[PDB]
Amino acid sequence: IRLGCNVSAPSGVLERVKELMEDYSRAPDAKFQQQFRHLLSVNFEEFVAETKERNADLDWVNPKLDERLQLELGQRQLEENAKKRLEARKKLPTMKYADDIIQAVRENQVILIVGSTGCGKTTQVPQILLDDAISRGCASSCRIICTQPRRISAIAIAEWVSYERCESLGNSVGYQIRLESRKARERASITYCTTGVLLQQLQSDPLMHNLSVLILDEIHERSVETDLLMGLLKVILPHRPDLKVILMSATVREQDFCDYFNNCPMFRIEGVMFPVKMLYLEDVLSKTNYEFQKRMKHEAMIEPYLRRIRNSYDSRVLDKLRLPESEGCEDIDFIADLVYYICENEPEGAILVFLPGYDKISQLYNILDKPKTSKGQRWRDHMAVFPLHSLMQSGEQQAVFRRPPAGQRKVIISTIIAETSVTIDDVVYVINSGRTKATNYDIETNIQSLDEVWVTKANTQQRRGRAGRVRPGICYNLFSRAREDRMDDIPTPEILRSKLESIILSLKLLHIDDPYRFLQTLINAPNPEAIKMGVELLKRIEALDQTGTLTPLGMHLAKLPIDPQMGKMILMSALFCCLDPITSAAAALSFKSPFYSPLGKESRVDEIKRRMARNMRSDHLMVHNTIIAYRDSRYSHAERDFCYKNFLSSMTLQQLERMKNQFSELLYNYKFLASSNCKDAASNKNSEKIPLLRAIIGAGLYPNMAHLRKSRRAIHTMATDDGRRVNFHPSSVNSGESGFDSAYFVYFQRQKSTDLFLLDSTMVFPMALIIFGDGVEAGVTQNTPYLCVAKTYYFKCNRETADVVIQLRSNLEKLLLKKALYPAPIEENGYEKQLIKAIELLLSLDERL
DNA sequence: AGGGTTTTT
Ligand SMILES: [Mg+2]
Repeated sequence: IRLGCNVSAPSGVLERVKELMEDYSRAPDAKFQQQFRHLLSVNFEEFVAETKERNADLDWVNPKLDERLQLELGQRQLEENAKKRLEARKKLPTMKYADDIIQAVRENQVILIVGSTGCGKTTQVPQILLDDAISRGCASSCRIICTQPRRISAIAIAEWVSYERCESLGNSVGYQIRLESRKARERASITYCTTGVLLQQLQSDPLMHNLSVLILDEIHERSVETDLLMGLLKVILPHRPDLKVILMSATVREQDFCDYFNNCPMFRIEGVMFPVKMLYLEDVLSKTNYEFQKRMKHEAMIEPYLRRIRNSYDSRVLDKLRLPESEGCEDIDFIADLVYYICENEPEGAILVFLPGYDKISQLYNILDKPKTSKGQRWRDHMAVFPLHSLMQSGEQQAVFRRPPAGQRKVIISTIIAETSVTIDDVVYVINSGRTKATNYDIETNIQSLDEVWVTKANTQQRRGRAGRVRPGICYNLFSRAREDRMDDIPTPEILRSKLESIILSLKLLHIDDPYRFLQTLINAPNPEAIKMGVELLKRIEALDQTGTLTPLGMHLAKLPIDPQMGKMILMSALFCCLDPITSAAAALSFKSPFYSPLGKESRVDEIKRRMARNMRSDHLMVHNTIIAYRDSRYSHAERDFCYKNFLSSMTLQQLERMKNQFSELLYNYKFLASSNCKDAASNKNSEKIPLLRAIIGAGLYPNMAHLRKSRRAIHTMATDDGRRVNFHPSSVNSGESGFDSAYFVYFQRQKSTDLFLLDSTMVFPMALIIFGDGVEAGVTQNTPYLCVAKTYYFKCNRETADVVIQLRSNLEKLLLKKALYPAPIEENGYEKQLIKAIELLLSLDERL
């Protein structure tokens, strides 16, 4: 055992804390307390009974609305804005199956519609069922909900379906995504929403009584949400016989889903795309004649293959296949040469180049823009080159989607972002490197890594479709068909890679109290050891007790649309009057950073974040000052100038703001704040006290701690609480910085790519960890009295201070339990506030002189 | 000294 710095407090401070705690300790309507006890006392069958009675709206029908919409449909099918658009609808394949689909839905609770891009299932199926219900005189009974994995898709589909019915958004078709909705009319309607929206609505309507038809789309993507939803349908459907479910899938392991709901009927609907030619690396080198130079297990792979193709290819091209750099994207000039090849032959169209990540996108961009070969210099000013990356601004401009200047060919250098997330319509040629990046969590080492991996056959096939949009295209896969036969079918289902605390918590409100048994019923069951690891995190933050049952605090956390650790932080910031900065850190960790990382500008982006951090040594506070500065740029009509100069996405900033107001309104509605405004003065009287904000941040990210021991840019000898050597990620504001006031940091995410990095960190002080953490004891080890936290970091601390901080933790634990059970804003001149001031007092001792 | 991608009444 080593011993850290001294955290004993001056006697004058200790005795005012003693007086304050003693005033807290002379203290003597709860709707929330009844709801919480009611949830624990019900078994599942009485839970099912009660939800049925509380959600009964669709038990009511309006016959004059039934008959009036029945009439209006019949007449506007004689009209001529329809009767054009219905004969374009019937050119889509799905419409040929309308009647068989209507009948299969009537006879079966669950059906499955399998179709490729262009089949029209997503636009046409909901209309087929709705129009059928209106025609039969049943309009008011029908409420269709159709999920999508992505936000942009939900809106765009909804706007298109509304165009196909000659309606502005919001009468028969609507959408609903997080914090944005053009809601459809109540009945005889179709709504598109992100899968997560409907998961959040389950809390209020856990057996889906408020919809007559549920359609799940793109389930083949094996999103966490759709894998979760299908688990819950096996729980829900046996108590909802009148509910219809229509699963929808691409032709990607379609049979897994039909197997899963036990053999239910399955339609396969033809696609409409242009044919796209697949060439593998055999064919590319046979056509480009490129020449290379500047384990294996490659040749066990490549040589059996090279000889069932003896007579189909030249000798010299197959000698290139034996070089391990031939495949993938190890040689970027090879990729640059094939861009140059397509530019000369192979008539007009855009080139879409898939590379794994930021690093190789930068290389090929520099090669295409600062070419060193004569072939490239000819081509430099006849290409329009766009990098495409979630951290880059190109996606949020209109240029990459439009058609290039005359005489120039557009070339897009992109990550997997362009497979489904982003769609560009004039692409004719796909260069598929076959490599992307993926995050892999090892449960043994508790190390998450970001590694370069091969794509799956499902990826490769999606990328080939990206060329068949406007006209016949070509896909060049820079790997052999020997490499493809060693690719997996699909990527690892997202649920087996996910942290589970937040799912386990959400389930408790659906009265699914055993997560080991329930999660085992999913199409791919997560490892039970990951469930244990999720449950124990939840017991550590006291959302569950040691028998594993939900606690009043845990029920609050489960209703907040955010992972439970950062929920706890948001609630603490309500009780400790620092709401605005902490909701900002919370939103940024839940969603994204607002900073772009544009090519070539990495050194200038580093300086912008050091400037925005205001030397406060925290990536989290750094985000909040970004929001503060953003607000002032709108108050001054300098918004885009501000965003241009500092490489900020206004779109990410405005969303982060709507998340902060959504946390504020929720906390207000749960009776933890007096005002729903996250800028309210009463809610923010401590928002300028920096040592107090690092305490709240640590309360949320605990127990992810690290300790620094080195100097010199500077090099850092730092290790996390488990002993493993770490550094700050170079994107972090603490990367390379020297002269820290404290050697301790908390972090949200640790990750291995070249080294073991902390992606984000805030410098914390020992006394704040001790107050809000756990694993706290007082003792003596050498002849010195100590006070520890996590029984990992031990600090010199005299006994008079130790006895008070331990006493102070005890009262803070009793305060938190009661605020969770009997939520009320903490009154500004009451008993509870005296305890808060005691903690403020202790924490202020670490302020900068 | 480095950043695959979604998403939450
Ligand atoms: Mg519902």
